[PDB]
Amino acid sequence: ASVQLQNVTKAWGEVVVSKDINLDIHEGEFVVFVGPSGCGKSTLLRMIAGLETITSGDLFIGEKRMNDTPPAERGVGMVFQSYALYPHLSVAENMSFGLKLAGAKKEVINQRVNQVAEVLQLAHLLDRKPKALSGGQRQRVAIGRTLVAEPSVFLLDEPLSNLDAALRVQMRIEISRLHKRLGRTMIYVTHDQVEAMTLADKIVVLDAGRVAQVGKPLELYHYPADRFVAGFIGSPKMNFLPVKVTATAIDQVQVELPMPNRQQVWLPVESRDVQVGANMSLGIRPEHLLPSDIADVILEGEVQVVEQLGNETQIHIQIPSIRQNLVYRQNDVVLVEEGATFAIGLPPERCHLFREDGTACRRLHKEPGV
Amino acid sequence: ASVQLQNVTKAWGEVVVSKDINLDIHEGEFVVFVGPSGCGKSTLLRMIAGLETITSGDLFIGEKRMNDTPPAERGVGMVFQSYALYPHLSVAENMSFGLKLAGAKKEVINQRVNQVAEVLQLAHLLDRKPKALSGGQRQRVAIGRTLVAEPSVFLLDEPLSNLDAALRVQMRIEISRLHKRLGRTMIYVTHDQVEAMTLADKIVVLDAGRVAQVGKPLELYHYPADRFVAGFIGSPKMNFLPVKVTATAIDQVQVELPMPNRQQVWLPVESRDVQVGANMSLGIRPEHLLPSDIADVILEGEVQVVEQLGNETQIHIQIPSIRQNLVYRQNDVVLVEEGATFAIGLPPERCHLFREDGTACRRLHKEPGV
Amino acid sequence: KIEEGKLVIWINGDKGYNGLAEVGKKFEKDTGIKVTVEHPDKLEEKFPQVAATGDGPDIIFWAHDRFGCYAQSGLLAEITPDKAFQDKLYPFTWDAVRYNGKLIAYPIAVEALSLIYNKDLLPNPPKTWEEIPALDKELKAKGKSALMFNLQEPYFTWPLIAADGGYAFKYENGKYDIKDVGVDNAGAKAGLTFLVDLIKNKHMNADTDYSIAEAAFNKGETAMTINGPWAWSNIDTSKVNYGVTVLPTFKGQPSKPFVGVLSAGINAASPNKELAKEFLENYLLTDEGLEAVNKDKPLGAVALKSYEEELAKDPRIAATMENAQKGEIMPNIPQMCAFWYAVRTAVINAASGRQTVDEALKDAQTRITK
Amino acid sequence: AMVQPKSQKARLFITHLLLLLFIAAIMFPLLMVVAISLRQGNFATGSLIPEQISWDHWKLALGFSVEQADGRITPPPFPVLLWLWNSVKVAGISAIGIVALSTTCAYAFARMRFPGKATLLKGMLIFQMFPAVLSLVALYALFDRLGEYIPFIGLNTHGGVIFAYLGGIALHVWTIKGYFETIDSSLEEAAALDGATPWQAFRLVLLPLSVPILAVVFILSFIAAITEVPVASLLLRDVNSYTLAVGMQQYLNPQNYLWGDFAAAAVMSALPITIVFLLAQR
Amino acid sequence: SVLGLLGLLVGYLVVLMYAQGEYLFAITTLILSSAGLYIFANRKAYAWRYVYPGMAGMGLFVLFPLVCTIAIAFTNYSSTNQLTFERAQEVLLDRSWQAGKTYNFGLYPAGDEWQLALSDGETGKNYLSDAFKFGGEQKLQLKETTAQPEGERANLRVITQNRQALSDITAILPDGNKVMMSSLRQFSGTQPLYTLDGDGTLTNNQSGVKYRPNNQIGFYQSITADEKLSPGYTVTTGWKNFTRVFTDEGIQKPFLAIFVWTVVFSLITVFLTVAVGMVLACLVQWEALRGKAVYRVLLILPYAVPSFISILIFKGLFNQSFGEINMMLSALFGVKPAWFSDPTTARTMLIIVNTWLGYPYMMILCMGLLKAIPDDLYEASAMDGAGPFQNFFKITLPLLIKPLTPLMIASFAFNFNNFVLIQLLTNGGPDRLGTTTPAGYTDLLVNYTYRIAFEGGGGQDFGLAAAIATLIFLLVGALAIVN
Ligand SMILES: CCCCCC/C=C\CCCCCCCCCC(=O)O[C@H](COC(=O)CCCCCCCCCCCCCCC)COP(=O)(O)OC[C@@H](O)CO
Ligand SMILES: OC[C@H]1O[C@H](O[C@H]2[C@H](O)[C@@H](O)[C@@H](O)O[C@@H]2CO)[C@H](O)[C@@H](O)[C@@H]1O
Ligand SMILES: OC[C@H]1O[C@H](O[C@H]2[C@H](O)[C@@H](O)[C@@H](O)O[C@@H]2CO)[C@H](O)[C@@H](O)[C@@H]1O
Repeated sequence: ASVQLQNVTKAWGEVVVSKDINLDIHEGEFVVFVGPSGCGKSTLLRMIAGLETITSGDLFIGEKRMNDTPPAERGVGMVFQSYALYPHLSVAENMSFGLKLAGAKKEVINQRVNQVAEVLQLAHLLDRKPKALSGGQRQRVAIGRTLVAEPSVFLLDEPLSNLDAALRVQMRIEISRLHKRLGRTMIYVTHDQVEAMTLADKIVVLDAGRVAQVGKPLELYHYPADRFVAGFIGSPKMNFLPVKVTATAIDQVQVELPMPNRQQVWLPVESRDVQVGANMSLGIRPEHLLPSDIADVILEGEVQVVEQLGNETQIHIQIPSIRQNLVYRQNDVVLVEEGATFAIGLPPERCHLFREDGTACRRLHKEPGV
Repeated sequence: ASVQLQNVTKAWGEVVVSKDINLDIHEGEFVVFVGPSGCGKSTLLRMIAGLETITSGDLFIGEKRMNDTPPAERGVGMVFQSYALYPHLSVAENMSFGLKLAGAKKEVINQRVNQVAEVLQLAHLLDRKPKALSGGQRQRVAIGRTLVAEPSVFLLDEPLSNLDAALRVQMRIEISRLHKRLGRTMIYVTHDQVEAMTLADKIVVLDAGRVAQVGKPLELYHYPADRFVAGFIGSPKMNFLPVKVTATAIDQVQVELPMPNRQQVWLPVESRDVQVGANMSLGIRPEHLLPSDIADVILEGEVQVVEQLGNETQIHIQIPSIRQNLVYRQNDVVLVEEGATFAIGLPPERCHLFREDGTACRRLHKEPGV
Repeated sequence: KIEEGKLVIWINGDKGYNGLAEVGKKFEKDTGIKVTVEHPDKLEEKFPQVAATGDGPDIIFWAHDRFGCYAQSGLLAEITPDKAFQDKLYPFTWDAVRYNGKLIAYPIAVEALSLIYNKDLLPNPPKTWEEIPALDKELKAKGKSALMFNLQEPYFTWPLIAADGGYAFKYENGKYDIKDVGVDNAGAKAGLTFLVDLIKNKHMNADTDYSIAEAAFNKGETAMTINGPWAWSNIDTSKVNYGVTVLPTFKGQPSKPFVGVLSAGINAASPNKELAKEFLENYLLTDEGLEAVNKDKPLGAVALKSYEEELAKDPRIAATMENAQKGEIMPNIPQMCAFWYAVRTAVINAASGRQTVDEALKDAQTRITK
Repeated sequence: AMVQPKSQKARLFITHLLLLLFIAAIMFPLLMVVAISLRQGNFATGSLIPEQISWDHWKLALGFSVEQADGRITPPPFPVLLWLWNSVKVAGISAIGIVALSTTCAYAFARMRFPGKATLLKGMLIFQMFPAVLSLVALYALFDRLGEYIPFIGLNTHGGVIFAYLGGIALHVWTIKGYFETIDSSLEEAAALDGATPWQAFRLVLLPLSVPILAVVFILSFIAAITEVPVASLLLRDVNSYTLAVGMQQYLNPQNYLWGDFAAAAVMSALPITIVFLLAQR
Repeated sequence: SVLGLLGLLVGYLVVLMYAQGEYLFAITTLILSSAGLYIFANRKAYAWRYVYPGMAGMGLFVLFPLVCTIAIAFTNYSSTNQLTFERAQEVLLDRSWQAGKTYNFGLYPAGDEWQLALSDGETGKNYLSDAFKFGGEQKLQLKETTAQPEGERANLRVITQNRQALSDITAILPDGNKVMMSSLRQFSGTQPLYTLDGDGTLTNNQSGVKYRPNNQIGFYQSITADEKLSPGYTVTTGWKNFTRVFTDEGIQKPFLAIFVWTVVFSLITVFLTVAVGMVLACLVQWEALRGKAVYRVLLILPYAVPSFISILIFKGLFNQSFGEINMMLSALFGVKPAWFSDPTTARTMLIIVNTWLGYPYMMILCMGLLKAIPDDLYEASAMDGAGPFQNFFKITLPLLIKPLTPLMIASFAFNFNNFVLIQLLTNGGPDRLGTTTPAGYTDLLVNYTYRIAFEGGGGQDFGLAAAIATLIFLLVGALAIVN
């Protein structure tokens, strides 16, 4: 029920694809592993599942060590990336398979199946074969199968990753309502920061087999640990500006803009272990950017792209002195042409800062939600 | 380089998927075909490509009938859904395969491959084979093939369909930057409505084989022609409410909500061809709702789900009168507990209205960008 | 089609084919014409088939009995030996190669079975058949056995059968009465019964073939065996102290083996009839020729009278002609080849135990007459 | 590397034994021959394991005459090597021909639309169920006329036999057709848009992606011809043109049972296919 | 282009078919050729270009010998009655009889020219020719002489080299009759046995009898103003062969008896060959196993050994009283089973062998077919707690039979006509008693029909065998038009 890892390490001979990493997951917590493809998300899930041996470290599920325990006896259950349905078996048989073997109970099965078929709308597909169903339905058969088994820990390997974008959105919600309807531990693997932010109680961001940061979604959004976490969470990517540190106070820090107009501004952030002349990256999210007539920190350039989204408007701007189109994000509709000059405001309080290595400086700007 | 369709119809023996559809696409126009899975999006593209016969109708590309012309002779180029990268051939060979056969130019090929691989950043991989590349690189290649082919009309069949979220977004930019740079006609197939809004100059919405609506993304968003288009565009889905027409006026229409609190609101909308007592749906996007304090038409209930997205906050509310959790969407952050009571304002101006047949009552309120 | 310009000879694998080939080189050194000797399996059946189509060897080697069926089928060419040649051989050997008054083959040697015993083991070979079981018990309890010989072929078991009054076709002063057959009479039955009797009392194995019998004697495992001259060549190599003597008698009646006259016919469809005649008359049927063949494997008592007297001294050939006189010459009529099939089966089946003596023989009886 | 339960070995160890026992039971016959080919004497019976080795049988199998201290030099009875080369000829050439014919046909069935394509192949399979063994008479007749017109493919010719084997492709056509209908349609469609003619596709695109299935067909067809007996020994009359399958039977005349000489050549005859299976490790 | 050049052989060889008779092989060579030209010419038939070269093979080497073998059933084609009528007379005229004496000849060169001489042993007198030149049929007149010819007699090798022109020289004595070459040292008066005039009537030149072609039995026969010439020619016999199959008691009795054995034999084979093949394929590619690569090449060795030789080495091992199998089989157990005498024990043998022969094929098949199963099914299985036996029966097996069917139904037909195995191992095994035709207990339908045709001693009716063969095929063709 309560899964926890201690210095878990997986290596294929010499190549270490997962440095000694620890994760503290609590009873019923909704946990999501995010990161780029191959970053080990599935490895970790499969290691918890027991589908992959743990080379080094210790693994506890229900507070007992599981390293050497067969997968079927870990009180766990998994939804596979490919649904992993039995082609030759009907939906009913596909779902009941689990307990169908060893412990055959005719009358008990019919129940559990119908019960989960009710909450997932699969009662009219119980006779059908995983070939006569749609990716959406086949995806519900996968979840249903593990729901019937009633495992203590749920393991899901990118369940929505292969569905229409519209169904995906809809299925995110259905999951959350399945989560609190059961209140059991769920481990959710995905590459979509949207899926992490919206489902996860606790989020585990992985960077090439290494944990970058752990915590609540809203915590990871405002206060990232390093440049990667920052650059991975959020609809449009966070803007990174090459800056040079100039002044150093205990309260805050100051950096220099790469423009011909060498402007300077103080940033309410950590000032421990910082030096003047260090080339750093300035972090600011498009949504937090302001209109020009408000803030006194002006940034003017040329509009390259105009993405009208209806609910909002996204604008990419070529700032003279940075080969990175500065991106702006506002509400409703912004009547602006492609190529016409445009200026925005830079809020110093809403800024992040990263060292040479990429490690972020603890933001001293209190944010709502933490 | 100016594809267009007249009374085009595809059939499968007796099944009539698409009824005579008309499409006029101008030069260098970025067109996107959007709809759910298995609606026809792909077939159209594949019929324009000639990979699929036309049962009835006329297809013109550059003002000449193309129905019976072999695919290779259409001035058309395709980026396949599976990339269709010849596994047994190198990257360089994959992109230049077309002009390697049927007249070769050793010296020439070198340049065209290199130039296209310079812009797509496939330089260090030319000598590699499809089975070694990442799924992302394997897309850029599938493109290059057509960029090396440099055809008058481009065809893309869900090109961003299998990339990661993060990558899918990053690519949309590379796509638009590539469009205006080449300025050639581009037909584009996707199920993701976001891609339609960002990329397209003209959108074609497909419903179970039929053409639902054609127009600019911002036109489609503000003025959907039916429930379908309305309920297919925008980040989250539009809220639909079962209302009853109580009174009609040249300038606007009045309807009654299904709640024990049977409020009635005047909506600024086409009265033409609407009767009293008629059952209709109220369209209202979650981004358009208001905090109770501002508006007067208030809807209130218990919060079922709260999605902390970071850049926004999405809230699903159980209104005691409609078994569909109204969805709400605001900016920054909104500190709300799930299960807490909540109220929002329904602004008559930003409301859509659809008849029994689901056709939209032309909105009389003027929106910005149309 | 048979190739002109060379001689292809076919001779049974158990004859001295290699010796005969050296008679070939002689012919080639003298005429320049290459002689090919082959020893194809189941030759008595293989020849008829190939000859009918105009194929096969130039020269065919078998016992006289088969040459009657062949000549009738028109597969043989009427040989043309002048007076001078005919008188070089014994006149009765010419009688075996005479069909309807016409000479159909050149006689070579006289073949007849005898009892071969091991001196070192059995200094006193039996004169009767009844004293064999008694002798078997003695030798068996000495770690050896009594008499092993080919049971599969009727040629080897016919002696015992025809002993007490068995006969193929009754000869009525002049011609062979192809109706009067004595394979069913009391003499034939009581005789074959005895062979079965030895099998019943574990004195023999129904499945003992030529290859086993030969190995048994030539390795000193059995005390006695039954075989023609051709067999001595190997016993010579084995360095087994053996003796060739009279066949034991059954019920006072002496074994009556059929006498074979190894002969040579000219294929009716050979463009080499002139060279074939010269080879046989002036090369094979000479002192040296026959010696060369004899010095490979014993021909027996040759028909060439000049080399007969030279070889008459040999006690083995003395006993061979002794058993020949006791038995009767093999008939040549086209029913003789049909005679052997029926007997071959009758024995094997009676020996195996499928049928009793009478049932097995009464079958062969009516298969001949038909 | 999934974690395995119940001491695993219980079945893993108990399997190595079963497989180990199995190879022994099926290897036995083959080890018997090797033994017979090293046992002196040509007898049908002999001690299971030779008392002392004897190279004689292998000598005259390679074509060497052998001088026994008894009856002088006895030359090799049969050109085993020749026949060995003959078997590899008729089979090799035969197989390539068969793959060429059936991979072209399958390609047309699986892609090109032409009425009756389903009822053709169905008839093809059925007509192939008839035993070639019950034809020899009509077969002999065919290569008798066909022979004098086009010589190098009549009776007594290797080509004769080869062409006789080119008949059976029904089964292969199906398998190769079935294999094609498995490949991604896009790879071909994309090729079509690239301007490739159907053949250009067949060769440049489809075939290279099919190597494996062609290899299996080849091997299957190779082993087939190697062991084919009825037809081969019908058409081939010259000993010097016999294939292994024909000539290997001349060894076992009852009255001239060359069991040892035969055994040595037998081991040798298991060389061709083995080579193929070994080179088939690609 | 190449149309004209290969279109040149169209007519070149085609009209040569019409000439010299051969109407049997005259229509088919032109018809099956004129389609290839028609197809490969224009481009409206691009599809048939890939199917022509294939079906051409089917037609000639598979379909033809079948159609032909069927027309064989409508005739008495047999060992006795075998050749065509035109060859039968050609053979009968090619023979001859000696009507004179024997003369020893000699060749003596006279300049570039040569000279022949004979010698009469009865009269002592010698006869000699005039200087002639080798080449072509020529008659020579011999004059009596007392003197020796000038020039050394030619040795065998020289006369052997001129045997050609020497056989065409038909020398003749002044008083004696004509005399030609009979050996390398002798001339004799050889003359054709029969002569053929205007009508197809053959007349003997020794006994002076007249013979006529009896197309009622396909032989040459004589009538009074009876003998039967026995080279024999094939002639048509309507439905005579078919009617005998439906008539004869001795043919029908075992016919439906072996029909059982054949269908059973190939069923048990297919069932055992799959069973083993599959089980092994699983074990061998099982992840947790060690030396897969070695195990693999070992369990395949039987397939790398040509069938016939394996059957043969077995045939010996399975000897009843001797042969290494029953040696060891009487060591532990006290039995020596009769693998060749007892119908059943023989039948048991066949299968023990055939299984040894067929398993690798099914294993290789399953090995490749086994990879069509996505690993994650077994991973999902192992989650629900599935053991090896549970996997095999609930996942592996029922997931392999579907793709396996077409191959095992095909493997049924292969083993249905497994001629080589039977003929070699047992050749029908133990004998069936009371049969008007040859029949064993382990004969297959192909074997039984082959027996009737080619097995010497016991009727060799190619017509009857062709009939039964045709009878079977069209019935199995009806079976496959319903199954
Ligand atoms: C006549 C038939 C007999 C054949 C004789 C073969 C001779 C060799 C002796 C072998 C005897 C079997 C001993 C079994 C020992 C267990 C070994 C083991 O434990 O190994 C198992 C291998 O599977 C496996 O063969 C599972 C084990 C298979 C058991 C099947 C037993 C009955 C099969 C007969 C039915 C045939 C089907 C009929 C076809 C119509 C473990 O596999 P798993 O990890 O669960 O699966 C995962 C992977 O397979 C998937 O990637
Ligand atoms: O056994 C039937 C067989 O008998 C004779 O064959 C003998 C042959 O005479 C011997 O020279 C030697 O080859 O053994 C043979 C039997 O194994 C007859 O000559 C033959 O016609 C008949 O079929
Ligand atoms: O199953 C018995 C049979 O197996 C093999 O025969 C194969 C043949 O080689 C293939 O070409 C194909 O037709 O499948 C056959 C089996 O179904 C062995 O070659 C053969 O010895 C054995 O009888």
